[PDB]
Amino acid sequence: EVLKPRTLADLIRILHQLFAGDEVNVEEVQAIMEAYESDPTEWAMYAKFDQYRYTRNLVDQGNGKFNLMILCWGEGHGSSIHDHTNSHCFLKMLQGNLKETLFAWPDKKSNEMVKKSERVLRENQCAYINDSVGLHRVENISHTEPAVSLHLYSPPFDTCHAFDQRTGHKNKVTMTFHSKFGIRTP
Ligand SMILES: [Fe+2]
Repeated sequence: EVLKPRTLADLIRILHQLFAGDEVNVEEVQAIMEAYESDPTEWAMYAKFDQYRYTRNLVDQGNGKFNLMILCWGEGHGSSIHDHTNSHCFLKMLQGNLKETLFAWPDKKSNEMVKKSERVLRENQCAYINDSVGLHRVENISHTEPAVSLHLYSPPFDTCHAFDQRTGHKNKVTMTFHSKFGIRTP
């Protein structure tokens, strides 16, 4: 019963429709992103890796309503524990596997941060998070293979917080793009 995009281009077109209004049906977006069968012939132009850290590669600016990007995780690469600046966040596997670790939010007190959930995102699976769900950290499960994920944020945001797992203290972080529309950035 779910609308199945046949290409990454179909998916983008559907997303433009589902985010045209004021109401976002989270479960419907998630199902449609999941239904798209990752095809590396369609997204290899965005798959630009770096040796030391994961890269963020803008695919579509979603008419200001959302950002759609591809994240490329080298061998062993992982993220910090971060929030999502009051946005919706969808992340779909395109290649390999990510481990998502969900954390509880810290208090004012300093303390080791608490894990609320731990899972591996399967092939083509679409996960969802926002700040009310919790914080998370995401990482390539593999030290011999890369991972590639498709992320949708609505509204778009260019800053978030990184969290120290030992204390819960946080720092503001400005996120950058490694490339946009297949073109490397400065
Ligand atoms: Fe995230």
